[PDB]
Amino acid sequence: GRKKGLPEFEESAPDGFDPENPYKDPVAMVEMREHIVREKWIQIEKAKILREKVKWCYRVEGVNHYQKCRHLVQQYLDSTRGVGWGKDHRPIS
Amino acid sequence: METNKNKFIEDWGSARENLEHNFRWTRRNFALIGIFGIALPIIVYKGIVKDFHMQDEDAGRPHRKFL
Amino acid sequence: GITYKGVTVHTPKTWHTVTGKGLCAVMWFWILYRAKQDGPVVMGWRHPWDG
Amino acid sequence: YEALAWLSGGLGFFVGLGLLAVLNDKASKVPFTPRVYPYDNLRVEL
Amino acid sequence: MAIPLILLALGSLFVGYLAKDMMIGLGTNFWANSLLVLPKNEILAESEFAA
Amino acid sequence: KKMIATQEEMSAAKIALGSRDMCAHLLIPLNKCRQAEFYLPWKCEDERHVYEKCEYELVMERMLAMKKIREEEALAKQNK
Amino acid sequence: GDFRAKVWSMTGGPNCRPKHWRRNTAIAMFGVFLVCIPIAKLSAKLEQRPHMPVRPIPSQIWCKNFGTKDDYEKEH
Amino acid sequence: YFNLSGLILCPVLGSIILLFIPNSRIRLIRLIGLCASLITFLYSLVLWIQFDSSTAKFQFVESLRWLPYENINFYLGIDGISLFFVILTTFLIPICILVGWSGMRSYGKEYIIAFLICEFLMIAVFCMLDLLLFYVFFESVLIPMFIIIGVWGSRQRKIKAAYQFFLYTLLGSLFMLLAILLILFQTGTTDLQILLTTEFSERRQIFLWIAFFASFAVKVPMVPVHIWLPEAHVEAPTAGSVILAGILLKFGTYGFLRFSIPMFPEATLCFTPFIYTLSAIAIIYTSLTTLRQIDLKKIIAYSSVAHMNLVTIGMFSLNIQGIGGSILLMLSHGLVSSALFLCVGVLYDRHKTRLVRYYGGLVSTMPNFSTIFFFFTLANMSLPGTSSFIGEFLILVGAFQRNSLVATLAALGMILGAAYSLWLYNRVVSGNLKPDFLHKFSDLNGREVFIFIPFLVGLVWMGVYPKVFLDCMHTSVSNLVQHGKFH
Amino acid sequence: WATPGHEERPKGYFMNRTPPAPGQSRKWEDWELPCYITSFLTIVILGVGLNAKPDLSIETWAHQKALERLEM
Amino acid sequence: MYLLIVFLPLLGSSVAGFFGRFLGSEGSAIMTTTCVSFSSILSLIAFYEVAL
Ligand SMILES: CCCCCCCCCCCCCCCCCC(=O)O[C@@H](COC(=O)CCCCCCCCCCCCCCC)COP(=O)(O)OCC[N+](C)(C)C
Ligand SMILES: CCCCCCCCCCCCCCCCCCCC(=O)O[C@H](COC(=O)CCCCCCCCCCCCCC)COP(=O)(O)OCCN
Repeated sequence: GRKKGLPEFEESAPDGFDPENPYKDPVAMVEMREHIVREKWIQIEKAKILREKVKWCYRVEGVNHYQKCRHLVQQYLDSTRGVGWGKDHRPIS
Repeated sequence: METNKNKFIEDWGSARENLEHNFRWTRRNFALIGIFGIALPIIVYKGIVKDFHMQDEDAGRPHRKFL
Repeated sequence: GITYKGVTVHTPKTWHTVTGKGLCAVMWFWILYRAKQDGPVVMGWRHPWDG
Repeated sequence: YEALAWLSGGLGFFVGLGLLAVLNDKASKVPFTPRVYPYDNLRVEL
Repeated sequence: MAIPLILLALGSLFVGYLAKDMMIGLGTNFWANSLLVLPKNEILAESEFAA
Repeated sequence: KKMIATQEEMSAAKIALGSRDMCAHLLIPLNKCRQAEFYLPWKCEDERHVYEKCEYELVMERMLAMKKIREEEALAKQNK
Repeated sequence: GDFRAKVWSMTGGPNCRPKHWRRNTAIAMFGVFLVCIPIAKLSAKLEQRPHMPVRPIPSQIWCKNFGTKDDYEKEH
Repeated sequence: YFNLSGLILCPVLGSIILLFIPNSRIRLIRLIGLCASLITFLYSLVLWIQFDSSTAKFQFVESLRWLPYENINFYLGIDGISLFFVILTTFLIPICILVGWSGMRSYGKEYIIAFLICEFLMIAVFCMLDLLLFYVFFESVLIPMFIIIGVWGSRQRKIKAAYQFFLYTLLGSLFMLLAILLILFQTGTTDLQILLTTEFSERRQIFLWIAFFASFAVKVPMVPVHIWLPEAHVEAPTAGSVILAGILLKFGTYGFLRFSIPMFPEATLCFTPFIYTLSAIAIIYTSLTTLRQIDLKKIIAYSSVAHMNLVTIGMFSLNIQGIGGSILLMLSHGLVSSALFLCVGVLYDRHKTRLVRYYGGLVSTMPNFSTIFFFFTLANMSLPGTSSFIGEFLILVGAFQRNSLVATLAALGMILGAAYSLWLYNRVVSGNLKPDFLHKFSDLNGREVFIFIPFLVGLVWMGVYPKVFLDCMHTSVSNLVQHGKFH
Repeated sequence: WATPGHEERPKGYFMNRTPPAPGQSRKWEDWELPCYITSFLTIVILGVGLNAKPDLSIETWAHQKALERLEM
Repeated sequence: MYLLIVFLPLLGSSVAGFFGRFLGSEGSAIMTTTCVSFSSILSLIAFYEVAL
C-alpha cells in the first residue's frame, strides 16, 4: 500500500526524549534524529526560497537593485547564517 | 598478431619491475627517504591542525584536543 | 603567364585587384570624411558644442 | 643558470620601475576634487 | 576564403564608429544589468574634458 | 548648481549608478531618445551635446575647486 | 592510405568522398531540421523575459511569457 | 513483490545449476552464466524502482536467525548508500562474463562459477545490517578472488601476487575482528541499529576506531599499504582486474560510511586531521609516481588509488556535500576505472605486451577504440558533463566547508591528474606508427564495441543529470551526518 | 560538387565483421539475443519506471512545508 | 528560438562526426558552415531582441 502522494510526516516532536540523557532511551532516538533532520531541511528550503526570491528580484531590479530589495537581502542572509551542515557557524537548534 | 617484442626492451622493463634489489641505505638517500616519510607528513599535519585552531579561535569555542 | 628567365607567375585575377583598389579608395574616402567632420573634436581645435 | 638571472633581472627592472612609481606619488597630484552626487552621494542607492 | 576576408575588412572599418556611441556614450543605456559601474571608480566624464 | 528633477522620475529610467550627477535631469529624455533610435552615432546629435555640456561644466567646476584648494595648499608650504 | 582503406573510420577515412554524398547531405539537413523543431517548441515554452520590450521585437509571436515576473513575492 | 532475498539467491541458483551440467557442452555453461547474471542485473534495477527515498529507516529486511538466542542474525537491508553499490556490483558481473567470452573454452566452468560466487558474496556484503556477519562476508571474498588471480594470472609471478593480496588482508582483518569481539561483549548484540544507539566510553572509541581503520586502510589504498594494488592488479586477469578496482576498493569506503562514521562520531572528529594528511600525501605521491610508469596496467591502477584517496577527504568531512560527492565519485570511479581496465585488457589480449612504449600511433588503424579510449580517459579527467566531475567537485566543496588547507592539496591533485592522463593518452593513440613489431592487429568486434555502450550511457547520465541519484540518498546522507550530534 | 565522386561504399567494415553473402542473415551471435533483450528491458524499465514512480522525497516535502510555514 | 543558438553547432558536429562517412569530405564542411551560419543569424535576431 501507498498514499500515492506527499509523504506526510508527524510535525509533533517525539515524546520521551531528554537532552541530558539522550542515550538512555534508544527507541526514541531515531525519530528525534529524523525530526531534527527534517527541520534542518525545512530551514534549507526556506533559504532556497529566499534565494529564488532574490533571483527573481535581480532581473526586475535593474541598475538600482539596492534601493527596493535591501530588506529581502537581510532576510536571505539571516537564513544562510543558520544553514544545515555548512561552514564553522553551526546553528544551535 | 603478437608483437615482435625485441630483446632490448624486456630487460629495462624487468629492471624497472625488479628495482627492489638495488637499495643499500645510502646516507643521502636515507635523508631523502626520511624527509618525505616523516617531515612532510609532520609539516602538513601541523598545517591542518593549526588551520583548525585558527578557525576555532575566531568563533571563540575552546580548541578540541585532536589527539 | 610569362617568364623572365625561368620564373613565371600567373596573372592576378581581375576580380581581385579591382575590388582591392576600390575598397582601398572607399576606406581612404571614409577616413578623410571622418577627418573633415570630427577632426577638430579629437584635436581640441573645437569642442562638440558643450561649453 | 645564465638564463635564470634574466628572469630575476627582468623582474628587477619592473619592481625597480615599480619603485619609481612609488617614489613619483601620482596619487596626490589630482587636478580634481572627489566626485559629489546628490542624495548623500547615493546613500539610499547603496 | 575571400568572402570572409571581405566581411572582416568591411567590419574593421566601420564597426568601431558604429559602436563607439552605442556602447560607451557617456551614460548609454546599454549595460543595465550586464555591468556595474562604481560611482567612485568612474573616470569617464572627467577624462574626456580634463585630459 | 543643484537638482531639479530626481528620485522617482530619475528611478523610472534605468540610469546607470554613477551616471546620476547633479545635472542628470536632461539625461532621461536623452535615454528615451537612445532607446527610440537604434543607437545610431550620427542620427541623434542635438540631445547629446547638452549632456556633454552638463558633464563639461561639472568638470570645470571640479577642476577650479581643486585649483583653488591647491592655491591655499601653496600657502601651507611656506616656512617663513 | 594503402591500409587505411581497410579501417571503418567512423567519421570518414583519409579521403572518402562517397559516390552519393549530396543525398546524404540533404537527408542530414532534413534530420537536423526535424530534431531542432522540438528544441524550438521547448524554448518557446520556457522563456520568462520579465521586462516588456521597448519596441515590437520578432519575439512574442511564439513566446507568451512577457512581464510575468514583475510579481517577485509569490516565488517558490 | 520482489524482495532482497531473491536477488541474493539468483547467483546461488545460477551457480548450483551450472555445476549440474558437464563441461563438454561449453555453450550451455556460458549461456546460462550470462543469463543468470543478466536476470540478477534486471532484478537489481527492479529493486531500484520500489525504493522509498523519503523515509530514513532501512528498506526490505530479511532476518534469518544465526545464534540460538537470536543474539546475532543475518539482517539484510538496503538504504540510500547501499542501493547504488548493489546496482553497480550487479551491473559489473555480466561485463566480467562478457569480456572473456571468447576464451571460455580455455577457462572452463570454474571461471563462471567463481564470478557468480563473487557476485553473490559481494551483494551480500553491501545490503546487510549485522556488524559481525558483515565482517564475515567482508573478507569472505579472499577465497574466490585468490582462485581467480592464481589460476588464471601472470606467467610465473602469479604466486607472489596471490600471497601479497592474501597477506595484506590478514593482520588488519583480525585486528579489526578483535574490536568486533570487544563490541559484541560490551554491548551484547551486533545489530547495527542497536550499536548506533549506544554510549561508548570516550577512551574506548579511539581503540575501536583505530582497529576499524586498520582493516579499512588496506582495502582503501592508503599511504602505508597500497603497493598491492599495482602489482597484484597487473598480475591479474582482465575480468578479475575490472572488479578488483570496481568493487573491492569500495569495501573500505563503504565500511567507513557504515560502521565507522556513525558509531564513533567524536573519535571521527579527533582523528580528522590525520586522515586529511594521509589522503593528501597519498594523492600527491601517487600523482608524482604514476607519471613515470611503463607498465600498461599500473598507469591507471595508480589513478584508482588517487581517486580512492580523494574520496576519503570528503567522506570524512562530515557534510551533506562531502558524503554525497563521496558516493557519487565512488560510482563514477567504479565505472571509469572499469572502462579503462577493459580498454587495457582488449589492448593486451591482441598484442600481449603489457608495456606502454610498444603501442604508438594506432589511431589510423583502430579509430573506434581511439574514440572510446579518448572518452574514457576524458571522464577520468573529471570534465563537467562527465561522471567524475560532479562527485569530485562536491567532495572539494564539502571539505572546503570544514578545512581550507588539505583539500586545496586535493584540488592540486587534479592539476597533475589531468596532465598525466592526457600525456598517457598521447603515448599510444598519437604519433607515427611503428610497423616493426605491430604487423597485424584488428579493432573491436561486435562484442567489445557493445560492451562499452552501457558505460558510455551511464557516464553521460551521471554527467548531465545526476539529480536522480542525489534524490534517493539525501535522506540517508543527512541522517548519517547528524547521528550523535544533538544540540 | 557537380561531380558525383567515387568510392561507391565507405571504406572498412563496421565492427570488423565481414558482410555475409546476399540472401543470408547476419547469423546473430549466441549471446546477441540474451544481451540485446537485456538492454531493451533495462532501457524501457528505466524510462517508464523512474518517471511513473511518485516524486516522493525530502526536497519536495520540505518545499511544501516551507511554503506552508513561511506565510505565518 | 533562443535554445537553438547553442545546440545547432553541437548537433551538426555530432552528426557530421558520427556519420562523416555519409556526408564525405565536403558535405560535412558545408553543413557545419550552414548550421553555424544560421546560429549566427539567430544570434543577430537575439541581439536585436535583447540589446536594442
Ligand atoms: C565527459 C565527456 C563530455 C563530452 C565530451 C565530448 C567531446 C568529444 C569527444 C570525442 C572527440 C573526438 C575524439 C575522438 C578521438 C580522436 C582521434 C580519432 O580517433 O578520431 C576518430 C573519429 O573522429 C571523431 O572525432 C568522431 C568522434 C565524434 C567527434 C564529434 C563529437 C560530437 C559529439 C560530442 C559532443 C556532443 C554535444 C554534447 C553532448 C551533450 C577517427 O578520425 P578519422 O578522421 O577517421 O582518422 C582516420 C584514422 N586514420 C587516418 C588512421 C585512418
Ligand atoms: C549508441 C546508442 C545509445 C542510445 C542511448 C539512448 C539515445 C540517446 C543518447 C543520449 C544519451 C542519453 C543518456 C541518458 C540521459 C538522461 C538525461 C535525463 C535524465 C533525467 O534527469 O530524467 C530522468 C529520466 O529517467 C530515465 O528514464 C533515464 C533513462 C536512461 C536509461 C539509460 C540506461 C543506462 C544504464 C546504465 C547502468 C549503469 C549503472 C551504474 C550505477 C528522471 O528525471 P526526474 O528526476 O525529473 O523524474 C521524473 C518524474 N516525473
